[PDB]
Amino acid sequence: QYGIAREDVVLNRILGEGFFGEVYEGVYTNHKGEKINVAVKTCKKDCTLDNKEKFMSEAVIMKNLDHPHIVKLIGIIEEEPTWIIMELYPYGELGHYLERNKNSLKVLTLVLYSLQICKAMAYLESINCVHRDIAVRNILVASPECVKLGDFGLSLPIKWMSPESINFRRFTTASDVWMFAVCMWEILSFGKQPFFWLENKDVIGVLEKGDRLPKPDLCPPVLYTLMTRCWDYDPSDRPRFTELVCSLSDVYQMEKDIAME
Ligand SMILES: CN(c1ncccc1CNc1nc(Nc2ccc3c(c2)CC(=O)N3)ncc1C(F)(F)F)S(C)(=O)=O
Repeated sequence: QYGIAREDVVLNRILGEGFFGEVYEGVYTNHKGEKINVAVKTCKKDCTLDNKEKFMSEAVIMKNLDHPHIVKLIGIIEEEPTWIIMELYPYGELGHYLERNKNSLKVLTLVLYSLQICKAMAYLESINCVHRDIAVRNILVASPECVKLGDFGLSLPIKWMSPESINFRRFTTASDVWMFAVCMWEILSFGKQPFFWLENKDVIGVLEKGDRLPKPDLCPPVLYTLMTRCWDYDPSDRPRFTELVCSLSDVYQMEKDIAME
């Protein structure tokens, strides 16, 4: 019996408020009778037609992605109220996780998380899917060994955005590359906010001068250089995610070798 019956899903606490509506914690009983902990995304009753269409449109994309480092959609109940049943990652947001665990985390782990997210982005890049919300608030911790890229950006996060996105509202895989490097900066900074010392209006001017985020204290120089390549003003000069996977794999190996693991 393929698909998901509503009776197979029991809701518990509210987890929070997403763009379309409330997200609940719950339990899904699958076809083997196993109890699976789930995050259940809902759409507000009083929302516009275009918002409902978009809720379902994004869900169908997520249903077709099956990547170890992208949040997993388990199923969709289309009949109103429409529920999108996701896998629950109870550790929650990576930014908060990093803050909490900063005194036990090794640099090799921070590079691992970067690499994992990079792998997900390399897959999206292969189908010219532009994500727009690659940031530690939108990465989920499945386990200490595994992070997952969250839902696509509602697209204002000026301090994460490429120059062309700020200047022209242009979003491409290369602007995702820019944002991914900002995410890496956040990770290596244990979840500090990029340009916390500036206001939004000031950013593009600084970026136009060639000024960039400074190297985080624990960031290996080799990795900082890679970040600065991602922040090339010209989108065409930025590495592609497929290139970054190879580069980050090498950085990861080096950090593991230095840590003797
Ligand atoms: C809480 N919300 C979220 N905030 C940030 C990212 C993701 C979500 C919701 N989505 C998910 N959330 C989780 N887990 C999760 C999250 C946030 C916390 C916790 C768990 C415990 C906690 O304290 N905060 N696991 C899987 C998913 C999913 F669907 F993407 F697969 S919200 C504002 O209601 O949208």
